[PDB]
Amino acid sequence: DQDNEIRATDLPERFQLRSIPVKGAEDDELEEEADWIYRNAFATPTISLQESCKGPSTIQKIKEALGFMRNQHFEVPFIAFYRKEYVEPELHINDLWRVWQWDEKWTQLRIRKENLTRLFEKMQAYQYEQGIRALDTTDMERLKDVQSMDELKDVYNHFLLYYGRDIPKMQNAAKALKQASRRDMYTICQSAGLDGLAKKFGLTPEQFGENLRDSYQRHETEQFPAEPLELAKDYVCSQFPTPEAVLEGARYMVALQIAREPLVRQVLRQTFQERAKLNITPTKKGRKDVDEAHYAYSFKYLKNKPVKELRDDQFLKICLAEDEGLLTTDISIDLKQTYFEEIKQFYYRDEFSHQVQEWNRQRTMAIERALQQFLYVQMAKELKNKLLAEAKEYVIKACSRKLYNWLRVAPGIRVLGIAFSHPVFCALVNGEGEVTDFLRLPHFTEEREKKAQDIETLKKFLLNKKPHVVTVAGENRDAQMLIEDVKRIVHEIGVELVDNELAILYMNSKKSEAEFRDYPPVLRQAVSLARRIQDPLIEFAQVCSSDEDILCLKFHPLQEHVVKEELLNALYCEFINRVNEVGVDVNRAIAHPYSQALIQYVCGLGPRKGTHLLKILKQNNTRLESRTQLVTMCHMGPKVFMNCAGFLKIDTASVLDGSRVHPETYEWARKMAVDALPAGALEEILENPERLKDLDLDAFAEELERQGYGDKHITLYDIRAELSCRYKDLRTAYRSPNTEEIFNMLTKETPETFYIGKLIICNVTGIAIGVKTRLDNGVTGFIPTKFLPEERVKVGMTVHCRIMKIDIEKFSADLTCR
Amino acid sequence: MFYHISLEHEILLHPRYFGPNLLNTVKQKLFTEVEGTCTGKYGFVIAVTTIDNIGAGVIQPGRGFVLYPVKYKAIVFRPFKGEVVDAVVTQVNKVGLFTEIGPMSCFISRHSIPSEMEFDPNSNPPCYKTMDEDIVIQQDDEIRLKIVGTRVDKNDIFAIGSLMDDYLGLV
Amino acid sequence: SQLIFPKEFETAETLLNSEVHMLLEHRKQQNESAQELSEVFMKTLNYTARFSRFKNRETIASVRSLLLQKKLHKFELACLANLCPETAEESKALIPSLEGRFEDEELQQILDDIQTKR
Repeated sequence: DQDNEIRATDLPERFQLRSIPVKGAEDDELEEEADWIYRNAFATPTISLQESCKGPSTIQKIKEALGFMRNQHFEVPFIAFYRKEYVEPELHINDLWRVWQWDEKWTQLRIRKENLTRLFEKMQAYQYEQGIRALDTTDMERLKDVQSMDELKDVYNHFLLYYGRDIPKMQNAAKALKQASRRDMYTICQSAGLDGLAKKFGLTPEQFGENLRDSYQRHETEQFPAEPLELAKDYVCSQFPTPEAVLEGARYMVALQIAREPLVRQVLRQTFQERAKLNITPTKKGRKDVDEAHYAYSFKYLKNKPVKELRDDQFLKICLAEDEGLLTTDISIDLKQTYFEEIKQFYYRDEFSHQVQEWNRQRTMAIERALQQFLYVQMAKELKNKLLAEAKEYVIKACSRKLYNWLRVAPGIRVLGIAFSHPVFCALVNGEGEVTDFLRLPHFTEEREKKAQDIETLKKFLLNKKPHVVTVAGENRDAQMLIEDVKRIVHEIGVELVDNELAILYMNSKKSEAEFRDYPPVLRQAVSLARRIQDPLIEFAQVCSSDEDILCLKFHPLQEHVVKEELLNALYCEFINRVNEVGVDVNRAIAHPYSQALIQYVCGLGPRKGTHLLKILKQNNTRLESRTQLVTMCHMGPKVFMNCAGFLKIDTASVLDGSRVHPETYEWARKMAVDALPAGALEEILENPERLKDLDLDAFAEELERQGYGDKHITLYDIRAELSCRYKDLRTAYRSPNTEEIFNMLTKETPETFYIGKLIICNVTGIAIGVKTRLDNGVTGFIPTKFLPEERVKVGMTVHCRIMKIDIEKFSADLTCR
Repeated sequence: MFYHISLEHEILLHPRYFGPNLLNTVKQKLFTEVEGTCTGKYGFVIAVTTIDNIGAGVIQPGRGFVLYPVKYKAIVFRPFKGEVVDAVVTQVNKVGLFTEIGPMSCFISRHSIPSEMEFDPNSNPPCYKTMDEDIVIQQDDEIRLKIVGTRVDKNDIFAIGSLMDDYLGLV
Repeated sequence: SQLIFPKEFETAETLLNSEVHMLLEHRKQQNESAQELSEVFMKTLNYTARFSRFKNRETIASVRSLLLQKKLHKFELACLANLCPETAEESKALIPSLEGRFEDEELQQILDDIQTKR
C-alpha cells in the first residue's frame, strides 16, 4: 500500500518516515535550531550523572550541518561518511544522529509557537474591542522567545488564567459545545470581582516575578493606605460574606497568578534544577519490601539526596519503587532556614506598623500557599519528568553502546559451530556462507565409552573438510567441557568461544527456522553462531529482521521501562551506522536468504523502498554491480542516488565501484590515477602500496580552491585510505572473550551478585578437606579451610549466607554459614 | 452511579475457625471475599458499609464447611447506560481515548467525539487538541462525557463513551 | 438513565462522590489503626478524593437536606450535587429527565447554593 506511495515519491526514506515532513530552512531559522539544539543537546549539563565514550565551534558546525541536510535532503550517514568535513572533528555519527531528533523536537516547538500566536493575536483582536490584564507585546515576546517546551507551557497556562473565561467568547469568536466550569475557586472569585483588591496587594506577580531573578525587592511592595481587613467591608458579598473568607480567598486569588506567572516558573525551575534534596521513605508495605534482596536497600536510609548525587540510571530504579508501594519519595529545595525565608523577604515591607504588618501577614502565607500548593507540586513532577527522561536515556545510551560493540566485531573463512544443550549438536558453514554439513552427536559423561566413539568424529571432520576456526556455545559449564573437547582435537587453525543467546532467538524465530524446519531446532543455533563469527551484522540482520526481536534480546535488565519507540530506532539507527560503514551488495542479497535483511539499513533507502527495488531486480534478473546501472536500469531518483550509491559496496569479482568512493567523486579519483603516470592506471594505484606514498593528494586540493568544492583534504585522503585495503572493514578484529565475559556467558554471572555479603544458594559438592559448594549456575569452589564441625557447615545439603570470595576462573563459592 | 444497596452473600467457613471468634471470622471473610468483586448483576461493590445480620449457619452434610448467609449494606458503584460522568484520561491513541472513571477504564471513539479535537503528534505530552488550542487534554485531566453503552466482561466492566452534548469538556 | 435499565436499583439509596469519600477514609483509619487494602478500593478512593466537591461533612448534610427539600427523584439528588454545572440550563442542557420537571427560576439558585457550599 503505502510503500508504493513511498516508491512513488523521490526522497530519502527516513525523512519520508518522519511524522512531520522536512521543510526548507531559511538561514535565520537554519541558525535558530543550531543554537537551540546545541544548547539543549550538548551544552546542557545533565543534572544526573553523565558519561559516555565539546566547544562553541559546534554552533557553526551544527548550523552548516543543518542546512546541508534540511534544504538538500541528505541523511545522517551520507553526511557522516562523505560530508563529515562540514562537522569534523566536533561531532560523531551518533551525535550527528542525536542532532537529527532534535530537528524533530524543533519542528514541533516552531509549529506550536505559531499555533499559540494565532490565539494571542486573535484574543489581541478580541481584547481591544471590548484590572484585567492587557495582551502586551511582552506577552507576545514571551511567546516569541520560547526556547523550551516547558517555557511554552508556562505561557499557555498563564494565558489560560486571565483568559480561560474568554474561551466561550473565543467559541463565540469561533462561531463568528460551549464551555462549562473549571476547578479553581478562581472562577467564582473572578466573577465576584475580587481582582480589584488582588490588584490592591503589594505587587503585580510579574513585578513580583522580576524580584525573584534579582534576588532583591526591585519593585517595592505597594502599601495601599488601609489595613487589609477594611477592603473586606467594601464588598463582602453573597459569595464570601466573611471578612476572613474574602481575605483568605484573596490569598487563593493572588497565589495562583504567582503560581502562573511564567517568570516565576523559570526561576523556580532554575532553583530546583540544582537546589533540591530528595527524601525517600518506604511505605507500610515498604516496611517488608525494603531489603537487600530488593534493589531498594541503598535508597532506604538516604536523606536529603542531592539531584546531582543521582547516579546514571539510579532514578529509574527510584521510579520503579513508587509503582508498587516500595518507596515513597519527596523532593525539596529545603533540608529535612527554608527557601521561603528568602522568598518571604523578597515580597515584604520592613515597617513595623500593624497596617503594613497585617498587609505583610496577608502577603506572607498567601505566597506560602503559592509555594506549597502549587510550585512545590507542579514543578516537582516536571523536575521528576526531566530526571525521568535522563535516567531513561542513559540506559538507551548504554544499550546503543552495547549493540555498538556487538556490531564492532570484524569478520574465505570456514567456521564450524558446536551447539551445547544430552543433545550436543554440530554444524559447519561454507566459505561462501552456506551450511556445509551437520551431525547429531549425543555426548554425555565410571563408564565413558558412549562419549568415546564420537571424539574421533571430530578429527574426522578436520580431515574431511579442513576448517580454520571452530566455535562452541557457552552455557552453564557445558561448553567449558566442550572447549576442552575441541582443544585436544585441534592439537593434531584453532577453536573459539562465543555465547549463544542470539542463537537461541535464531532458534526461537519462526521465519529463521522456516527455511530449515526439518533441520533440528536446537542444531539451528550453531547455524547462526557459525555465521556470527563469519560476520555479526549479517547475523543480527538475519535473526533480528523484525522489530520486537531486538526487544526479545536483553541488553539491560531495565530495558522494558524505557519508551520502546524511541528505544527501538536508537538501536535501529546504529545498525545503519555500521551497515553503510562497510557496505552492502545486492548480489549476495539475491543469492543468500542468509543476506536478505541487509538492504533496509541503506542511507536514503529502507524496507519500503528497498523491497520494491528487490522485486524489480528479480524482474530484470541482473543485479546492480554497476553503480551507473542503478542510474540507468533502475530509473531511481538522484536524491536517493547520490546518498546511497557510495554506500553500496560491490565485490570486484565479475574497480572504483569496488571501493567506498562515491560516483560523484570518481572525478577526483581520476585525478589520482594520473599520479601513477583508462583502467590500466586504475589498477596500478589500487594494487600498489607505493602509489600512495607519492600520491599528490594536497595538489588536488589546489584546484579544489579554484572550483569551490575545497577543504576535501581528509576526503581525498579518505579515497587514498580506501584504496590501501580493498573494502577493509574497520570493525575490531574478533577477540576471544575474557574470563569476566566467560564467567558472564557460562554462568551468566550478574556483576550485581558480585556484592559481598549477598545470600548465594550453594549446594555442597562434597568431601574430596574443605567442602565445596555448587550454585544453580554451577560455580564450584571449596569453602576455605579456616572457618570450616556440624554447626559451621551442615554436610549433605545447601549453604546460603554472606559470600566471601568468588573466582573468575575457579568458580569459588565461599560461604561462612555462621 | 454510587449506590447504597443491601445485598447477599454465602460464606463457606472451614471447621478451623470454629472457636470463640467464628462470627468475627465470618465478618472478615465477607470483607475479603466481597470487597472488590466485579459482579455483573450489581456492577462494582466498593466497600461493605455494615453487617445487617449473620444468618443461621447450615452445616453442609459430608463436607464439614458451614454455610452462612450474610446480609450486608455495601457501597456500590454502577455505571448506568446513557449517563454523563467525569473521567480521568490515562492514555491517548488514534483509535480513541483511554480514560479511567475510578474503578474502571473507558474507551472513547475518535468519531464519537466532536470533529474539533484532533491528535497531536511528536509532542512530549501526547494528546487530542483543537487547532486554536482551546482545550487540551493531557495526562491527568477531568473530562465530562456521556457513556453510551455498558457490556459485561465478568471481570472488569468497561464502558464506551462519547461527547455529543454541551459542557462535555475539561472542567 | 432517565428510565431504569436494570430491574432492582430503585430501592437503593444513592450517594455523592463525597459521601463515598468520607466513608472510605473512615475505613482506612479503622484498618491501619488495627492486611492490605484492595487495589480497586484505593483507586476508587483516589478518584473520589479527586472529585470531592464537598470537603466537609456538614456541607454534605446541608446539601442532602436541601436536595430532599427540592423533592426530586432519589437518583437525581446525587446526580447533580457532585456534578456542579455552572449553568442551571446545563442541568436541562444535559440530564434528559430534568427539563420540564422543574422551571428555571430555582435552578440557578440551587446551583449557586451548591457552588457556595463548595
